Amino acid sequence: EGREDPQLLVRVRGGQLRGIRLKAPGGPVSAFLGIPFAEPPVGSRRFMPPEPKRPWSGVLDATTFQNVCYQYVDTLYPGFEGTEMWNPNRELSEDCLYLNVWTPYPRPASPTPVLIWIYGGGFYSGAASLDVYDGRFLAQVEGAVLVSMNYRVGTFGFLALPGSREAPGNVGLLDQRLALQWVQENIAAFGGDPMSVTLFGESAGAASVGMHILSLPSRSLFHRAVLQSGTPNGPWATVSAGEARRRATLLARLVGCPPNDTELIACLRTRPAQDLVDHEWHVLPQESIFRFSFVPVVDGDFLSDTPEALINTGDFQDLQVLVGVVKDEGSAFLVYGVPGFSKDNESLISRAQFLAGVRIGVPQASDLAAEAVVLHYTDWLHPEDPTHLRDAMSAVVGDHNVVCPVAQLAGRLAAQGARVYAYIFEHRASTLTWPLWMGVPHGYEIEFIFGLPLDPSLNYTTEERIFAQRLMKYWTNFARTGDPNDPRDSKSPQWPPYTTAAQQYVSLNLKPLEVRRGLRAQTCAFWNRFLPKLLSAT
Amino acid sequence: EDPQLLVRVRGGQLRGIRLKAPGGPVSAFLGIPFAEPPVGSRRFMPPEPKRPWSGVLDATTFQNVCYQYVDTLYPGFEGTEMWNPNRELSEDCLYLNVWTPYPRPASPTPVLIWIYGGGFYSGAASLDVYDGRFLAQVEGAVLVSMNYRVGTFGFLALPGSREAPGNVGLLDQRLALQWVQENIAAFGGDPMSVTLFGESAGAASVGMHILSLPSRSLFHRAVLQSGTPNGPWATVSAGEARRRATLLARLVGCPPAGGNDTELIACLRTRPAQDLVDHEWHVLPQESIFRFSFVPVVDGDFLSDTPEALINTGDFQDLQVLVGVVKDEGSAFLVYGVPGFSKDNESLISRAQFLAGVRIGVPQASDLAAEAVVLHYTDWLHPEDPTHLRDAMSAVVGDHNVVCPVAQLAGRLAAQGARVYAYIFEHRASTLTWPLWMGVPHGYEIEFIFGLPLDPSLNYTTEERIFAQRLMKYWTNFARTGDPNDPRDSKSPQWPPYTTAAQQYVSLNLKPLEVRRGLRAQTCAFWNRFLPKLLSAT
Ligand SMILES: Nc1ccc2c(c1)c(-c1ccccc1)[n+](CCCCCCc1cnnn1CCNc1c3c(nc4ccccc14)CCCC3)c1cc(N)ccc21
Ligand SMILES: Nc1ccc2c(c1)c(-c1ccccc1)[n+](CCCCCCc1cnnn1CCNc1c3c(nc4ccccc14)CCCC3)c1cc(N)ccc21
Ligand SMILES: *[C@@H]1O[C@H](CO)[C@@H](O)[C@H](O)[C@H]1NC(C)=O
Ligand SMILES: O=S([O-])[O-]
Ligand SMILES: O=S([O-])[O-]
Repeated sequence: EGREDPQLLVRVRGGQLRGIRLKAPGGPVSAFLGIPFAEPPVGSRRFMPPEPKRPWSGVLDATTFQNVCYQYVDTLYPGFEGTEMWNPNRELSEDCLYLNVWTPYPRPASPTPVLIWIYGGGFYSGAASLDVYDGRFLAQVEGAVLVSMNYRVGTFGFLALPGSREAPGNVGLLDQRLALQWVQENIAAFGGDPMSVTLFGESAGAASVGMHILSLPSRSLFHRAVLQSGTPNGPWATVSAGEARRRATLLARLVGCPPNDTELIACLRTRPAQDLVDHEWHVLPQESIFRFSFVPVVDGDFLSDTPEALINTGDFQDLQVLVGVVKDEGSAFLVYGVPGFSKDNESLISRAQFLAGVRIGVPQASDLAAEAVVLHYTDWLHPEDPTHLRDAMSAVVGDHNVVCPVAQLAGRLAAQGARVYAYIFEHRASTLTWPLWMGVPHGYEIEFIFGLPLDPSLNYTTEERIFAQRLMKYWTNFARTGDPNDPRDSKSPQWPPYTTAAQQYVSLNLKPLEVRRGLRAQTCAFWNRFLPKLLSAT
Repeated sequence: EDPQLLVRVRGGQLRGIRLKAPGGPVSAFLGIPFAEPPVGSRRFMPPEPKRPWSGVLDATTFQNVCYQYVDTLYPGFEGTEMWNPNRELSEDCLYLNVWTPYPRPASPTPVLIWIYGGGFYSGAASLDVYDGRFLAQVEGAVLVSMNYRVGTFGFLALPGSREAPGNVGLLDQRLALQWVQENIAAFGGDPMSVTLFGESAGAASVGMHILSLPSRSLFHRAVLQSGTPNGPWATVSAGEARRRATLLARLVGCPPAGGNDTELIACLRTRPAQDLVDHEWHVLPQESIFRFSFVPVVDGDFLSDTPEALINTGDFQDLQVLVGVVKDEGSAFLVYGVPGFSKDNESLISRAQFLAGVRIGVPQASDLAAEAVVLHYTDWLHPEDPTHLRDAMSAVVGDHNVVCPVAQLAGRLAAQGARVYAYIFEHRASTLTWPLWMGVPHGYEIEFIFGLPLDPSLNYTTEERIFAQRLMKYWTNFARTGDPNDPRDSKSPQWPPYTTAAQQYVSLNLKPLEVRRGLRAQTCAFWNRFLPKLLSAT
């Protein structure tokens, strides 16, 4: 420091940081990007829990996003924006444990509500540095302090040989918890209130938020939670200890590490990062969609039991949760290897192709369970209609994997004392490059919650700008108070809590809030009450 | 003596009576013997043709009702007693009734043949709601109805035996049909244009004449109202008939070299009728509803295979069929043994009471299967609501027993070249004495089709008189041409044929025809395609 902007120099437990003054449309914000919160989990630390970052000397430059955690880079549609906007935007490296902070400029005098973001990507991909997770707009417009962290994904984050000490599993979640601890100790330097931290995240991020709710050591690290299109309960977010062992062992075998656990993990540790990525997909038990190879494991430690069990028996009185879904959770998953589906045509499939899709979509399902699915989704007035079948296949994937789990989550939490608010997101970005048939796909509310439309250079409609402001007010009003509603406002339709009695939730679209009752009530009875029993008995 | 009232049929001369209809006189020939009384050693045997008689046979009154159980659920109550025997009970009961216009029709008239229901254990052609004069007078039709043996006498079978081959009640019907072919021309009727029509068990009987080759040259068109030959109640197997027969024999003291078929039937024949009727309801294998002890048997004779198999493989190309259901097929059955239901209160039920009702409603169901019915029929927005649960219990019984068997029948006949018209009857008689919650119960379209609202002394509303005139036209139009539509009248809308593609059918109520699509399609897919896979797999 001599000629430096005094609002950009800030000390934290690890040492001095230099941030950057960023332009948001309404004014400047402060970003501190690439703050390390753990010892780089490289070398002999691969697969291991993270250690807190050792203090540095001098002023650490925090003006740019740091490395993205090793993963599989999507090459489904090369050059296509629809897939590439999710692809890593920094170098890949095992040295990736860094977090980012956006605060108002100047930093606010009194403590500000803190929002912590946890990216999705199936526990195999993602980065806090993507354009759509840009904390600058929430920071500038809502006066909020926003934090996002990188956490280890794929094998690096979730390969477990359970009961082992050198590869215990859930270390991706432990990175996330370590970043939360960082926020407790340090966020006050940035003008954040560590007594008011809301976690929010989408897809696997949502699943992660829910896992912090269900893991006791995480509970004292945040006060409120938002789960966007993901849950800890459900078919894809966790695996049994047994299944994780099988997957770990198979992967080892594939990369030239034949199986004693010490020997095996030692040998995995000598493998180049790329070789692990190059093989992670080969360990899934069936051809399937919306399943990921290395995900949180039920270890009897981070997760003391299956999320299904923990949500059925938990006391959640102290807890406030906002949850919800987009209109077409399944559609995007179809183009990742369901025969018949593509972004470049209308994806009008046949009945054969539907039955085939369903086996892949519900891989754990017997023949009889698969017929049940098909019979339930068939339109019996037009059982051959290619359009309806295309949409059914999307709804099967969406409902089984997201909507109905969210429904179950909302039900159990609300019965057991939580204040729950629920939504369905129904607006298709005017700028989406995915075809019309895909509707509102998995992930596409995020850019609205973050306020991207306010950036005039992004070509959102004026209507979309206003809509984004609303959503930003809902989310942050929820962070601030535990209620997405506005204290001053006065019809303005109110957003009612979700209860078991009334099952109210709101539609989020360009029109003002409409209250609806029953989140796919009948169809979710199928997945949550019936289907299990078609595996319980046969 | 009135020349109009004197007819010479094959077995001798008859004297009918001139009856009074609101719009003019009709000739009626009531109580014509069509078979040797099936008594003594003829009990359980095929009927024999009636021997010729001398002089002029008095045919001016209804003859005896076939021997049957008399309802005492609600003694003195019109709603039940209107179905009870209105003439003396006797095993001597094989008589038929003919109504014609007065004067005798000048040129050959379409002939309608009625077959009552009563679950194959009750019924009589003499009931007021089967009064054939209105159709005779107004539409210029020749309307015939026969008595046939019911309960043990009509359907007790020891398959493979000469003495009790089963299905004799159907043979009774067949003989009545043969009688119409040989004799109806003398009445002005046209034997080359005979339309069978019937309701409930009567409809199933009609169905069985469609499905049995010898019956096929005795009529040209068919109308099945609220009943089908396929389904869970209309037939039993040779093994199951034997079982019930053998159990009945045992219950009435039979038996104390032959043997053990001839022996057993011999002893049964020695028993007073009331002894057989005393013990008929004790042969059923479970607590159930809409199951009857003695029903047509799959014998490989009358029925060459199961109706379900027969309808699957039949060629139905020169066949016209009118089928339908009432709005509330199941409601009436609930007051007959289903705990929680009664005509004297609104019958609001608990969920537990709903589950218990399902086990009785679907006697063959396994735990899982019954659970599926329950979970399918629940309203997940108000799953505890007593009105819905009561209505759902009603719907389960109607759908399982009538509506979905109809849908299936309609579908197969149309698929296989038959020409099918379908309806749902939704108007509740203003004169009705069953409570409102029962809606339009099983049986209560009949009074309208027969034109009773034309009798001003019966206190039907003007609207109902007009409604009855329309239905009388639909039915007799259908009898005349195989098409219920008014062939010379324009403006409609038209009753289109039922087809497997478009699944079109109409509602009959006070409003003009409305064309709907899919006869309870999703729900019948549950009943016709899924549940069967849940019986014979787990
Ligand atoms: N050429 C093929 C053929 C078959 C399969 C392929 C590739 C891939 C694939 C592998 C590496 C990189 C990308 C895809 N996967 C792996 C999993 C694919 C999951 C796709 C969606 C998703 C879910 N969470 N993360 N992602 C990856 C893409 N990131 C997105 C994300 C989100 N939304 C969207 C919406 C549209 C497109 C992408 C996208 C929101 C949350 C975060 C990431 C499959 C998985 C299977 N179980 C079966 C087939 C295939
Ligand atoms: N006290 C108990 C307790 C348990 C059971 C009882 C009686 C009876 C019963 C038998 C003879 C007479 C009266 C009742 N049934 C026999 C099944 C009878 C079904 C009654 C409804 C019906 C339907 N179609 N015919 N009927 C019989 C009477 N005639 C009717 C007719 C019609 N509609 C109706 C509508 C309401 C009342 C009666 C009725 C239409 C067609 C022809 C006859 C049961 C059958 C079971 N599977 C289980 C329990 C019970
Ligand atoms: C869409 O394209 C894919 C491959 O490009 C193909 O498999 C599919 O059949 C196509 N659908 C239609 C309706 O042409
Ligand atoms: O590129 S957008 O369509 O995700
Ligand atoms: O049976 S009575 O209500 O017409």
